[PDB]
Amino acid sequence: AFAVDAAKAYKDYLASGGQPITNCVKMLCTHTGTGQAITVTPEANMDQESFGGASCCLYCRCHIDHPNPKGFCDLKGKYVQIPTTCANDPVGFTLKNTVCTVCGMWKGYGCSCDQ
Amino acid sequence: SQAWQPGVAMPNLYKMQRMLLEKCDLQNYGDSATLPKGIMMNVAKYTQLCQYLNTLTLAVPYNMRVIHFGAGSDKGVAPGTAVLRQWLPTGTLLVDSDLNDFVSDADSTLIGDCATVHTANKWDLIISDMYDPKTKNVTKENDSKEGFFTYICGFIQQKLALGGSVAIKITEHSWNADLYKLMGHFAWWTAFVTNVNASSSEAFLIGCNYLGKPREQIDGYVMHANYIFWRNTNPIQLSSYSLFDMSKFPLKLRGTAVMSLKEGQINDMILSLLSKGRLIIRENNRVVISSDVLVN
Ligand SMILES: Nc1ncnc2c1ncn2[C@@H]1O[C@H](CSCc2cc(C(=O)O)cc(-c3cccnc3)c2)[C@@H](O)[C@H]1O
Ligand SMILES: [Zn+2]
Ligand SMILES: [Zn+2]
Repeated sequence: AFAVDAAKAYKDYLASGGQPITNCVKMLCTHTGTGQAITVTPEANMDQESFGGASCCLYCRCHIDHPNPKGFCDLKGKYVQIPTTCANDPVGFTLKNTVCTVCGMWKGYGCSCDQ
Repeated sequence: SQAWQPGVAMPNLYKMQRMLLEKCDLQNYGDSATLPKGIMMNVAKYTQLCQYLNTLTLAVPYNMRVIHFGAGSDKGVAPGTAVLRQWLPTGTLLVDSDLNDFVSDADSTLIGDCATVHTANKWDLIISDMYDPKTKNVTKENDSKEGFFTYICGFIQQKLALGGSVAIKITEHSWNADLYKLMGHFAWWTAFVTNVNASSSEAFLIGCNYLGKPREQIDGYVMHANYIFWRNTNPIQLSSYSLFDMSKFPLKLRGTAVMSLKEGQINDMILSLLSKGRLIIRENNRVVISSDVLVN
């Protein structure tokens, strides 16, 4: 029944005041893209930075299994758009946030489906 | 001025000289370009390389196959692979590799010395950032280096599709005469210096549209001396200007034809198509790769 909980460990280390994971791979792009969360090519809008997905994934970066029966990563090989105000901790951001499954935006950072 | 280009390619007249090798002494050796906020050198460098490759007649087939050697960083990520994946058409098969472990956006990653890498298929584009810092020995003769360059020359000759292209990092001290000689087996070649790293003697040796036969005879010792002479007498102004306009960055999906032909079937009509970036010659089977593991 024992399973390492890296997501909780990272969140707790963040709350404890620890420096976020660095060297996430920021891309050059136009910053006129769709603004959607996880895309096949950089899609940052004016308010976002685009990063290489694997470098923003806690499980890729820590060399630990992905928490899914299928050991699948939905960031690896894609680009993740991070609000510029959160871009100092892309890994923490992708851990703590959810993609709206109808519009593809981050809940609370672009998804207007609830208005 | 060339400060708005992604970089500077070695002018043809310098290729035609017969210089003797001397020490590389760059006027701008000390300086650094000012990168956009939070952008790392390796992203900027690969972006400018890809912007320059956009000006060449690269073959871009459906189901393009690209392999990237030396793709790891000492941070355990692959920023050059991330730029390549941004640049290449969606659905391009991208494989990368490095001696040291790293996490990557490539479709598949092999860890180990590049000499352990084997592939069944041929490739449309080979990128190499491999570099051994122990070559930068200013206190001995600068001779042609072997190591990974030996592998790269064989890999080009065995596993690069006709019409395919190459970009292999060299420096003043990290270079190989046979690789320069192999440049004469493409329809065109150059040594390209990124504007962001112009204070370094690094360049990318680019072979454009592989022909599988010597089109030109190139003496590799002479050519590297020619390259250093060009660098020594042509200071390149450091510049990140081209990084701010990415509107035309993606590689144009040309849908270049892929055919399987046998050596005796290569017309000069075929050689012309190859030379123009209009044909890739390889089999189109499944892509299978592997890494040799030495057991104790
Ligand atoms: N035979 C080979 N097979 C497979 N991979 C290979 C092979 N040789 C090299 N590599 C990989 O190429 C990438 C680029 S070299 C980056 C670098 C630059 C500098 C620079 O510029 O001063 C300096 C260093 C460096 C290295 C060690 C200690 N102190 C400084 C490294 C790397 O991740 C290497 O692991
Ligand atoms: Zn992952
Ligand atoms: Zn929504």
